[PDB]
Amino acid sequence: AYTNSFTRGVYYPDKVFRSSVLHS
Amino acid sequence: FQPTYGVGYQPYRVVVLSFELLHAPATVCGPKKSTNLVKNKCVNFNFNG
Ligand SMILES: *[C@@H]1O[C@H](CO)[C@@H](O)[C@H](O)[C@H]1NC(C)=O
Repeated sequence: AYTNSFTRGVYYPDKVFRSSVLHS
Repeated sequence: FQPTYGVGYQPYRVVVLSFELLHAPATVCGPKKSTNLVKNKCVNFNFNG
C-alpha cells in the first residue's frame, strides 16, 4: 500500500533562532 | 600486558573527552563566576563562553 507525503517531514535543522528570513 | 614489555607494547589508559560545543543550552561549564546583568548600556559580555 502507498500514500503521498505532500509537504510532510520538515524539521528545525539546528538549535538556533531566526526570524523573517529565507534560510537554506 | 606484562610489565616487562617495551614502551610501545605497554598498556596506556586513554580518555577521549568529546564536546558537543553546540548552539544549544549548556550543562557543563568551566569554573567561571557570574556577575549581575546590565541593560540599555554598551557592555562587554560573555554568555556560556
Ligand atoms: C506509488 O503510489 C501509488 C498510489 O496510488 C501507487 O499506485 C504506485 O504503484 C506507487 N509506485 C511506487 C513505485 O511505489
